[PDB]
Amino acid sequence: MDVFLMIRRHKTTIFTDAKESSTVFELKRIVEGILKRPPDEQRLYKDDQLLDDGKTLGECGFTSQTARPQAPATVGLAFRTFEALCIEPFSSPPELPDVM
Amino acid sequence: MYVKLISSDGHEFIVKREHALTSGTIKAMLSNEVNFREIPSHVLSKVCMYFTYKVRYTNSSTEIPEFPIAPEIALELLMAANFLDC
Amino acid sequence: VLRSVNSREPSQVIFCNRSPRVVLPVWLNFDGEPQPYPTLPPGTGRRIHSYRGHLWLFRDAGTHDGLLVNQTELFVPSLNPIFANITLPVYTLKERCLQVVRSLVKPNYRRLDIVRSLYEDLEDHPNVQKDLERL
Ligand SMILES: CCOC(=O)c1cc(=O)oc2cc(O)ccc12
Repeated sequence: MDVFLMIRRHKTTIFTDAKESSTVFELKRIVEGILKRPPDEQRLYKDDQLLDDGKTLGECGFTSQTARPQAPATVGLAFRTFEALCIEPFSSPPELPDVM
Repeated sequence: MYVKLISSDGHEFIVKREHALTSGTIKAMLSNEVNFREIPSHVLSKVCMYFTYKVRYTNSSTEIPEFPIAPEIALELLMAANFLDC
Repeated sequence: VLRSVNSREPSQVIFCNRSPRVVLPVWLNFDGEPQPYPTLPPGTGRRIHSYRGHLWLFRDAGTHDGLLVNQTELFVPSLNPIFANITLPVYTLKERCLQVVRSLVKPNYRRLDIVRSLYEDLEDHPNVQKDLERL
């Protein structure tokens, strides 16, 4: 079963999917192919919690009906000592026009 | 194979290449990074969410859910979608 | 041209609304005129008595947005009941945006800050008669 994710670090945001049965380390292999960083220099997070390499995305709370295509779940990324988990927020939308 | 779509505020969105080829405009601006001077991150992130949404539910039999658009981003997303023809 | 065939052969149909919209069923009579039927709340179904060769299309009852039935625009009851699976289509991002903006701004359309061609897109509401000439 597919889960749809946003892997985010600093001002980087990767849109990808993975199997619910796939492991955290296997996600780091996906990140490795894109950002060219080995998994040992990678740290994956759900919100603030550090994720274990051997656990599957489903055990980590990334389920199909919470990681939707039109609303993907966020996986925090941190590079290596290790930096602190930093995710730059998106820009703020303007005020609603008077006609809305 | 991936491509980078950079918003106006520096945010870098890395999506699959075939997802970005959905928009005919983005294919032209690639023919591999693309900068969007007029699309902020709170609009381009929604655009990338639509790429996954379109590819997943096109030619699909399971019930299709509504693509959610907050009111505060509807006007900007409309101009971006009109420009990108997506 | 787009009209129902007066075959007088009954065909039992189940209108199945698998969409978050209020579905307005539209029967095309023997002169091509669109005839509206009672609406279906989201997720609700209805057993209707139609006929073979008859033409049905379904829209959003409030906004007349186009909807799919069995992954197509037109639904024709055949020989027996036949399931009429009404679902949302994969709207383009532009049309989906027009839908949301239309639902928030009163047809104050010109007061928005957009290009002039976007005002005409907002005013060009989805309409059954316009789509009939298209098909
Ligand atoms: C009124 C401020 O909003 C914009 O100017 C704008 C926002 C956006 O997200 O995408 C655009 C695409 C365009 O081609 C032209 C303009 C925009």
